[PDB]
Amino acid sequence: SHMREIIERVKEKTTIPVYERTIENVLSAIQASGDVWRIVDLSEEPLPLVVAVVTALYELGYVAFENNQVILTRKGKELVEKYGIGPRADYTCSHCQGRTVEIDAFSELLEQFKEITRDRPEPAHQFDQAYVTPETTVARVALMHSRGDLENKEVFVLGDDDLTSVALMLSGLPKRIAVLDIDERLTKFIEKAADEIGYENIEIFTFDLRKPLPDYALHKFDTFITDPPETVEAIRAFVGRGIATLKGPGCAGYFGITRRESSLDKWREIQRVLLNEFGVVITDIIRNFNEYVNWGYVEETRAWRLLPIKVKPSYNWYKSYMFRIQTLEGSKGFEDEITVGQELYDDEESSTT
Amino acid sequence: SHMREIIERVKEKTTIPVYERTIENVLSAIQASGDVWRIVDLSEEPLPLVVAVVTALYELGYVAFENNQVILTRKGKELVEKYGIGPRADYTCSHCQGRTVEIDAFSELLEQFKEITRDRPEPAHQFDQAYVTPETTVARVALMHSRGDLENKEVFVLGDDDLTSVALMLSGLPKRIAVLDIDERLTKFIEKAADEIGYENIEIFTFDLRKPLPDYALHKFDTFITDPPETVEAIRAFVGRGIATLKGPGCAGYFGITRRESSLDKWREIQRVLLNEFGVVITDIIRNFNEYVNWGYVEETRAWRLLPIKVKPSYNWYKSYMFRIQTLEGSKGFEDEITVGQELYDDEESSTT
Ligand SMILES: CSC[C@H]1O[C@@H](n2cnc3c(N)ncnc32)[C@H](O)[C@@H]1O
Ligand SMILES: CSC[C@H]1O[C@@H](n2cnc3c(N)ncnc32)[C@H](O)[C@@H]1O
Ligand SMILES: [Fe+3]
Repeated sequence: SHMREIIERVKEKTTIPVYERTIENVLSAIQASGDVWRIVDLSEEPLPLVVAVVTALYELGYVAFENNQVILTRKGKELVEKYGIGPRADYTCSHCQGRTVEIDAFSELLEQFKEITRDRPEPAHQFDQAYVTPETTVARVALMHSRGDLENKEVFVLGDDDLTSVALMLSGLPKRIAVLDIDERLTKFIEKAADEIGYENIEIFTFDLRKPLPDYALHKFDTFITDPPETVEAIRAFVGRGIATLKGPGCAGYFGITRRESSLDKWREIQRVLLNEFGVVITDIIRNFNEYVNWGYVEETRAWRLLPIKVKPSYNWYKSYMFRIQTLEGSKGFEDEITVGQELYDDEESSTT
Repeated sequence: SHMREIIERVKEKTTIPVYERTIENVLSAIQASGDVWRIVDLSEEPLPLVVAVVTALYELGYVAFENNQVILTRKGKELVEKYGIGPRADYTCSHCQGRTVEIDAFSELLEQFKEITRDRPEPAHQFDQAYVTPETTVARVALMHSRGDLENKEVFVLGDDDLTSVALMLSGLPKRIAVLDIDERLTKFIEKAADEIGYENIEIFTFDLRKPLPDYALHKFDTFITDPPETVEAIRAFVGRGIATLKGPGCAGYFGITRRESSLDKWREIQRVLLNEFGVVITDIIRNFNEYVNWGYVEETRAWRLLPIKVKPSYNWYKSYMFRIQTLEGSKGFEDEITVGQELYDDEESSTT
């Protein structure tokens, strides 16, 4: 049948797992939008897999490109009618953007945050950077505070291009803040921000999470936040080490996981690492909580090379799910060394480096 | 000294795991509200554990019961001051109630649902029943439809005091519906509802999920929904069997899991069952998505016997998180017979039976 031929054609182009649902998700997204960035967004499939599906549909005559937009052909409209694939409806809450939390009480914080981060360091390609919107950062504080994880708590920030530590300083909630980053620009900027605010209880240092954390970072914190790369190795280096910073049971962890650069097959492996290797429980998984500001190095990335139509994104297409985890009896972090180079950031499903 | 004495006293009263965070969660909730049901709600700890913590604090002189409110004593205010335990903040979106989806576009469906469910069967004690609000039922449809899991899909409903199958019939989205329940009253009510709507593509049958599902249920459906009891046996009998109804990879499952009757230790156990035994991925975990209507048999339950302040709830205190799961390569369900009595519903963490 029609669908077997499509799936077979997609498997020729990628090693990323392909199911009938993969094809449905892309076809549903195409009926909603012709923008290739938005098709990745609305399908919730990883970009390289979406490209393979779009290329397969293009080759078999189910889609055409017109004005740099992917549209269903006559044969494409027959296919979606035959298989009952409608356009993907969206009922995301317009007030909270689907975040579950409203930031009406943090209007002063948002205002202060925007002004102090006016000249924030722009995203570096080498360190897989892309900062979230000011509204996302404030929503993170609201979320973390609503779960009782900030007020009088010792908070660890593993990597901080998002400048969550700056928002945490302005909130006045933590007892103390620890923040690290491989990028010198961010540690200097956060130090400058702390000096301007007059914030005493912050420890800032440069560090490569390829190395094991020193003793002063281990077993001494109540909450951690990180927004990591999505190789399984990077999950251990960022989230795993984040769990190692926590004192013991009853401590929290916050991090983003995309559908843009991780398939649901990798989600299963990531969740198995969390539940089996680190013994933590996942308390929340919130769709598109984090909205990322578009990054200037887009044209130098794998995504730009892969895409059949190459136009700079016109909106914030890239989003991630917010994970919350909590430690229990028998939880543990990651304390071993990692020696990979670019494979920390890059795998078959990644495209934004 | 202070906290260890409390933790030791709680461990004498229950075998449910107790951490310092358990005590913090309850004390934070006490500061926000004196209502015992609201303390269970805001603490997000299971009811019997909350009872043990409250009774321990009461005996050690930290709380008192005044006008049927759990209030902090002068010693209690010193305790929360000493450990830096603030009152639990909450920034839950007032438009969607934290559900992530709004039901503005389903106002007609809500009106139709309320009309046809005026004389719905009231919740029976023996089958652990309590139906969600009509707003919740419509929100479920919006959520499931937004992820592409209803339109032209074959949907299985394992247990339906919530009457999700009636809402699904009214929506006109499914290709067909299959629904089962142990309660004859509900199967007959859905029958009468189906004949009243003139809905042809629904199969209704009475069934005990202790038994393995028959041939015609297995591997023929795209989506399932269930709202199960929270013993590990019940998760296998409801959610596991739900997974067994799904055709293969790329199929969806929806279910509620409470913090009211399951500790986070049991959440880790349940998540391990989902990821390791069934091999499914968890795509969403949304806090307090399901709001339950208070049930008339409350005074006959374990909760009433445990509560140190015996007053009926004044609001819908009982809520559950919405889980979404998806099947992948190598996912499988549960197909064995279970031989248990009341232990299907009851364990040490349960209290609403
Ligand atoms: C992955 S992007 C999130 C943050 O992590 C930082 N980061 C990237 N790689 C590393 C690393 N190996 N060690 C520490 N921080 C890193 C980036 O500079 C950014 O601020
Ligand atoms: C657990 S409450 C959710 C729904 O499941 C139903 N239910 C409870 N126990 C069983 C069982 N053993 N088999 C099938 N359905 C059940 C109830 O009647 C209710 O409608
Ligand atoms: Fe909302």
